[PDB]
Formats: sequence, C-alpha cells, structure tokens
Amino acid sequence: MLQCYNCPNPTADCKTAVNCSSDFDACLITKAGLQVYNKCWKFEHCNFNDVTTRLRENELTYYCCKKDLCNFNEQLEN
Repeated sequence: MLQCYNCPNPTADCKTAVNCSSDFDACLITKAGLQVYNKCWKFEHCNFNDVTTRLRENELTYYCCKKDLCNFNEQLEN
C-alpha cells in the first residue's frame, strides 16, 4: 500500500491520510484555479488529459509521486 492524502471533494487543506487500495500506485495533488485536489491515483493517469477529464477541470497544474503522504499542497507553487 501507498499512503496518500485523499479527500473525495476538493478542499484547502486535505490532511486525511488514506491507505490506498492496490489499484493505486501514486498520489496526486492538483491545483485547479482556486481549488485543490488530493487523491490516491494511478501513474498511468499522471498527464493533463486524464487529470482534467477525471476532475472535470480545465486549467490546472498537477504533481504525482509514489512516497507516503507525498501529495502535500506545497509540492506545487501558487
């Protein structure tokens, strides 16, 4: 298992640590406008097409990693 911060809805400070299911091999943190997403994710989906479409967001920056709780917000700039 990989541990990630994971919140089902976007929020300013997601600190809910989850033990991701085995289908997830990465953590994701995305800043889309004023919203922030933190999710258990899949490396295969660490690209603009898969992030934008799944979150239904247009403009965004994303950061994927594979270390426990690595998807903290400060991984991305303002």
